[PDB]
Amino acid sequence: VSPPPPIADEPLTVNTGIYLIECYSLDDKAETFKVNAFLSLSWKDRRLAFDPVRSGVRVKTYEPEAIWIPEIRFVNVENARDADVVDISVSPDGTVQYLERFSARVLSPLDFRRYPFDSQTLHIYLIVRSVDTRNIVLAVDLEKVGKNDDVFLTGWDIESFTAVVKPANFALEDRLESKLDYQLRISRQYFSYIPNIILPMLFILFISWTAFWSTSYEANVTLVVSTLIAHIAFNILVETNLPKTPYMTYTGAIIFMIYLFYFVAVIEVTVQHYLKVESQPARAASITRASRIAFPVVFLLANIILAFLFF
Amino acid sequence: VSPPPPIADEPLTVNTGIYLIECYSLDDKAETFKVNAFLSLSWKDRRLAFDPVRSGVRVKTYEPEAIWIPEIRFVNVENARDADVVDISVSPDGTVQYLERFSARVLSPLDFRRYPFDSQTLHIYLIVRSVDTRNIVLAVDLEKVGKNDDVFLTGWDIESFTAVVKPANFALEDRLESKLDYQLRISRQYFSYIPNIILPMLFILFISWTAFWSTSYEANVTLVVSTLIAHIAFNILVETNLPKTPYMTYTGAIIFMIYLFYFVAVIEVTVQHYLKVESQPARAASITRASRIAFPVVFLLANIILAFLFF
Amino acid sequence: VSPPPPIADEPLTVNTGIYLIECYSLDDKAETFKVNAFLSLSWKDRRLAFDPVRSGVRVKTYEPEAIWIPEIRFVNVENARDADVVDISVSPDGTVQYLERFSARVLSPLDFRRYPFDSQTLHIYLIVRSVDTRNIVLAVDLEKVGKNDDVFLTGWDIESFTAVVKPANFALEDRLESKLDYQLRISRQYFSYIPNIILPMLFILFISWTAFWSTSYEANVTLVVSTLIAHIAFNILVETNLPKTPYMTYTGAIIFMIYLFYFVAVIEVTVQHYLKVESQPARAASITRASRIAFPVVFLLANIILAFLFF
Amino acid sequence: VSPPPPIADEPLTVNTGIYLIECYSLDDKAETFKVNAFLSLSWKDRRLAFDPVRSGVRVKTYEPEAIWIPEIRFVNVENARDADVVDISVSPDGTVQYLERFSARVLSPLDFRRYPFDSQTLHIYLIVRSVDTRNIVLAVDLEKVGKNDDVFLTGWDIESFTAVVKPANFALEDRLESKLDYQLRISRQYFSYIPNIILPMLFILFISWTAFWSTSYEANVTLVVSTLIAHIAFNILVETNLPKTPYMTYTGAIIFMIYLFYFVAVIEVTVQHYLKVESQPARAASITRASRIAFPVVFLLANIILAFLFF
Amino acid sequence: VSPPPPIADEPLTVNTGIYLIECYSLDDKAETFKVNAFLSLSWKDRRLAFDPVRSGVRVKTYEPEAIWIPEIRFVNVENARDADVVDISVSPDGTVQYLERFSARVLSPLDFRRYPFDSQTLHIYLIVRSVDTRNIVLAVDLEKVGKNDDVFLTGWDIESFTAVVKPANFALEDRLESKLDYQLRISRQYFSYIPNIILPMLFILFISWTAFWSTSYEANVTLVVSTLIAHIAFNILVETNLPKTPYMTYTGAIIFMIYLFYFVAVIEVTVQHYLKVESQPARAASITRASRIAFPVVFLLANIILAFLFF
Ligand SMILES: FC(F)O[C@@H](F)C(F)(F)F
Ligand SMILES: FC(F)O[C@@H](F)C(F)(F)F
Ligand SMILES: FC(F)O[C@@H](F)C(F)(F)F
Ligand SMILES: FC(F)O[C@@H](F)C(F)(F)F
Ligand SMILES: FC(F)O[C@@H](F)C(F)(F)F
Repeated sequence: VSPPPPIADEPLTVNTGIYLIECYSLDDKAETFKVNAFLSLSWKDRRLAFDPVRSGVRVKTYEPEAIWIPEIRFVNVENARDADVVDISVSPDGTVQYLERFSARVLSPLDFRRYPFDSQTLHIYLIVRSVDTRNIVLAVDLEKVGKNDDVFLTGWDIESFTAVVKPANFALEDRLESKLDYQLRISRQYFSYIPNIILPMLFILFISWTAFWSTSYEANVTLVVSTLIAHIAFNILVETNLPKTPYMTYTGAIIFMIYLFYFVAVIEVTVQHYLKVESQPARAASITRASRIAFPVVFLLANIILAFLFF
Repeated sequence: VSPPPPIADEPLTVNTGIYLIECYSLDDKAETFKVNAFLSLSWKDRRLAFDPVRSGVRVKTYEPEAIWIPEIRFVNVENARDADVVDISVSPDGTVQYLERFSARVLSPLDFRRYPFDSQTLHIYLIVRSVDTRNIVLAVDLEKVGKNDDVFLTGWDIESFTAVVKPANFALEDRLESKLDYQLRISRQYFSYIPNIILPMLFILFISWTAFWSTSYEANVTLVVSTLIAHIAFNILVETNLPKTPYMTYTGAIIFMIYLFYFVAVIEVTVQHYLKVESQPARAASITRASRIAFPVVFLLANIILAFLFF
Repeated sequence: VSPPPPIADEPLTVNTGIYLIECYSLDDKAETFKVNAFLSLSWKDRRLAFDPVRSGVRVKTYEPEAIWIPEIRFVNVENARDADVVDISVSPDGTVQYLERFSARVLSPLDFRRYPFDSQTLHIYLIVRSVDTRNIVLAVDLEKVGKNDDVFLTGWDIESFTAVVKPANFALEDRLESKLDYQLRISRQYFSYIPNIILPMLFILFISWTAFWSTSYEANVTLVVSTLIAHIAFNILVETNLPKTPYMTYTGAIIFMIYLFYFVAVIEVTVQHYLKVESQPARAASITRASRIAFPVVFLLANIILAFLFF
Repeated sequence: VSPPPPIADEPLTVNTGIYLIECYSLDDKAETFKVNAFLSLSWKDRRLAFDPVRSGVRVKTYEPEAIWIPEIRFVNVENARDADVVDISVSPDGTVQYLERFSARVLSPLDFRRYPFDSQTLHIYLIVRSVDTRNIVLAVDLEKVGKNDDVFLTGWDIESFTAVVKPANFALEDRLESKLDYQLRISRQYFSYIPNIILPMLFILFISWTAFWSTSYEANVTLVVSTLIAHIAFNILVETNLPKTPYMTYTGAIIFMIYLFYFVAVIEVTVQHYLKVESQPARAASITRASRIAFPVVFLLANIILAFLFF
Repeated sequence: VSPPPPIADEPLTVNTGIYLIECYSLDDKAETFKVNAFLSLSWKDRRLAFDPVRSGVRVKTYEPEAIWIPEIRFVNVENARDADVVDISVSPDGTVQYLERFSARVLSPLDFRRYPFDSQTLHIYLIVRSVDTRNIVLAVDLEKVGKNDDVFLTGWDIESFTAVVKPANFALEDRLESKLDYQLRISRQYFSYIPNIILPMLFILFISWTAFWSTSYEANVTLVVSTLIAHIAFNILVETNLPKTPYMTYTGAIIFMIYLFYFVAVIEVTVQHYLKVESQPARAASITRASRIAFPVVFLLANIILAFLFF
């Protein structure tokens, strides 16, 4: 067992195909996903040619160890894939048709900029390193790239599973490597973030704003501080489900902006009380009256500015 | 070792049967469960037939490697099942009776719409891909589908373990695939949600409503805000034990609706105080008196509307 | 290698023995425990008998693959046990003495009714399936059932490790199955629950009762609500360390009952203030005075009733 | 391959040695640690003895399967160790020098009594079970017991890695067993507990004591209750990182004692207010004045008593 | 298969090189990281040399088992690396060129002193133990040390992957051990700590300082205590994501220092009220006025002192 030799001096083409069966565990924090799929491989090995007449059988079946099989590996995996050889069929000409079912944890970075309204392009990079006797090249057999209809990935929508037909051939450690890019396009199902995080966060903020219709400092201090604590809780909850990004996320921006609102409202509440004690409730009253409009207006404007910057 | 050949040109029938031994780890968030069961396979291989009289042995036992065994795989699994071959028995007519005990982590989506009063149909999909020499078809031997009496799945009730007799036969990557659907029907034991989540959540809400029998703004602000924080806690606790759904759940709806109640009660408490400071306690008094009835009534009506929509 | 044939037509007795080495990870939520023990198997295989004299050896040693060894499996395990064959000894009469050291994750349900003052009976079910040529039966060699003195199971006391001598024989998928029940009797070390959960929970409740010696509504609302939140925290902490039971637990009952106390105390606090505002502090004063005795009395009575029902 | 036979009727001495390479994951809750070390085994097998002059070679090499190797196992492990045979060298007299590198998860109970100022003695128990032909005995080759300089165990100090030279020889299931005790002495790096848990816990308690310099019941109720909630948080945080002990820990004692302080302070704060409302501020004033001294004094005395009992 | 013998009496040089493919899971608490890379080994084995003319091939391919391959191990790993042999090529002069792709969990301590503004040097220690026939020594083939462009480590910046050319040779259990140090230089992406932890922590502290512009003790007690609770939350959140260090961290210092600020502010708040009740608001007023400047000034100075000490 060693590579099939060239007729002329051409490189060996291994036709590939990935057919998704299962998609699960898209971990945001880890930027990983688990995949269970069929990996199909085809190449001509003339050494394996046979006469169906002389051997009875139209197609021969081989055990992995019996024949030369190309060393196909995934680039962006945690550990080497768990594979089970489903079948190895050889036609009389020596054309090998290899099928395996595999499972792997794929490392694919995510762009959290538009979270939870983001979409992603997951990658599965197939690779072959060239042997000494001959160069091995990868190719996509589009007939063998797909996914089953039941492929669901919890809390995401699957747009497309396609392969970039042209491999990336390059040198690595004094040998040629032929790499293919399989692309899984998905979009996050943002629905649940609305009643679980967005609306509750807004409600608590709006409740803080009731202090603009109160002259009671002690009640205001309670209203603003208490809701700020509930906001910290939401911030912590949100940040625990996301990885630490070197960029500002849409969600991150909003969450942060809201802190400034609580801070300014505390200042207002402090100012209003200070003036009242200092026997000038007229100034205080006009500040409070302005705030009642300013706060919602500035909040609504700021959000428009943000959504614009982010989308 | 290669498939047994057809007498005429009929497909090979593999008689299947799953007998559950253990059911555990139904993870709601992951939408997975662990299973430990017997997998029974039975097909005819004439090449294995023998004389009952001349052999003197009623049945013959083989080692997996000695004979051709169909490649049965599960569709909705995380990784390929962990199997141990228990026994392989061949009768004189060449009927093969294979038995293995396996363990696997099954991927089966759940409908959270009626949580925690929901019922589910877990699936275990058995599959076989046809070979070049012949088409392999799956069949259910109802005599070999079951579960042991002790099979308990913590916090769930096991209604039935049945198999859809008619396999789904279809082409996949230029070969035939025979797929069977094993169904585990279960219903959630909702009992514990009542004293742990439902009642405490109602209690805290009812406690907020005591502010309708108080003229103290500062005490009211404390009553409503404090309980709202306890509600956020329950919401977080509930949402951490559930996956992110693209649909509204019964629980989710209730939890959300309750936020509106806390918000409106804050408005009322603000309104009542505002009118008191503005020297008109008569208007305030009639608003508070109305609220005392409105709040429970609207709450009770809203819940009826919801339960109707959901059940 | 195939089963030893019967002298008459008797079944094959496999003498068993489990000797515990390690006991760890009793997971309450999962209702599992890990075990590391010796498994001893002994049966007669005449085909291996020898003359001690012409051999010049009292005992013969074998490698697993060399001889027929019964397929013993555990019923209530997550995955098939991890075993290492320690030693296989053959006496002149063909008596085989097999020893292996194994590790396994055992599924054994727990009765949470008396938690944290509960005791449990963990099970380890040994099984063997009968073959075509003969019926394989299990037996307990009491000389080979035990545990080492150092076997400790964190936060539990080990009472006894015994085996039910008479195996449960039954047909499962047209073959007789012989099952043995090994029983590990344990009792929970309740000590720590007293200073960590019980007493703190009582302290916070008693602190709520100080509102019966206060006329300040605003301070009372703070006392009762604040402690109720600390109670919710204890409830959450307790419920996270336990599985969801379809029955009421002793702890569960107490925890729940206490909610009613906080609810009623809120009502009292509301009533007392309402009467004070309504210019009738005499009625309020006698209600508060009654509560001061009622609350502790009813609490103490309720607990007596509960402990009775549960123990 | 079978044991080397005795010259006289002496037992087989297997000289052992453990050389630590890595120490990690000391889990307090689990009472486990992970270890990566060299395991060295040496014994005389005369059958292997050769001539140094004629053979030309002064040392002869073997593959595990080629020769008899004693079955050494660890007692206090979760699962059987992961080992890689490094080398097997045989000297002219038949002395075998076996070396393997292994990794294992060790089960070793901890004494939480002095936490976080505790020290521990971790154990690694080596064992050998005697065979039918001969008795196997373990011995410590002190030249082969050690640890590398870089062996660090996060948040612990490594004092010593020594072996108790005299093995524990005893009967187990009608055979002899020889057991060695390897001891890893460590002491907890308590530093971080001071600014993260100790001081914050004291600060919140001292803040509660400011109510002894306040006549405002409503402010006092807030001071004492709020800090008690922060104490419950610290208690929960501390108890989640420790296993459930049947004994009282130093930390446990302090944490609990502090609850009594919050309870008594609540009583004081209630008493002071009650007397004030009852128009006798002189009695109240002298109670508060006494408390100002009593509380710190009793706290300081109680801690001295505790530290004494525990250290 | 045994080591290539020395021409003179020189040690065997094994030329190494690690080429990183994947970098993930830098766990701060565990002080571990996962790595997926190519391991390249090259040594001369003259017993394998050949004439390119007679053989008619300029290279020779071998299966691992066919030839002698040095036992290279990693020092700082949890368990032995998961490796797949990619290729083994022999040149005419008997120069062996080995390549494997491996995955491992590396134990590399981190210096938390400057967190979250820290940089780290991760280590990968390659080792070889010399055999009886000869001494093995490791060397770096700089042409074969690298990383691919896509190598990203979430929340960290990869500065350099270099190897210390000169191995650390030493005696370990009477044999020579040659050790190489591969160094991965990284710097933490501190960005996210600013809007998620730093700023919110400052905001809550600044909000506490509004009590210096209030005469309301009850409102002040609420402001300072409530924010102190939010600070405890941040402290807990921060400490859960870090290991327990025997040294003070920059973050740790700040977090702790801030507690003193809350404590002193409580004292001030208590003093101011005490003076007011004692009918001397003039002294109280000047203390409060001083605090308004003192607090921010001392805070700003203290931070300057700290940043200096730490950077
Ligand atoms: F700010 C919101 F739009 O985004 C967040 F708050 C999140 F994550 F969705 F909860
Ligand atoms: F019924 C709703 F309130 O949902 C809650 F009860 C739940 F989910 F069960 F905890
Ligand atoms: F109810 C009592 F038994 O105590 C419980 F609440 C406990 F111990 F926390 F589980
Ligand atoms: F009480 C002291 F021993 O410290 C404890 F509170 C601790 F370390 F925080 F757990
Ligand atoms: F405050 C600085 F010390 O850094 C802190 F904010 C941190 F690490 F982010 F928690």
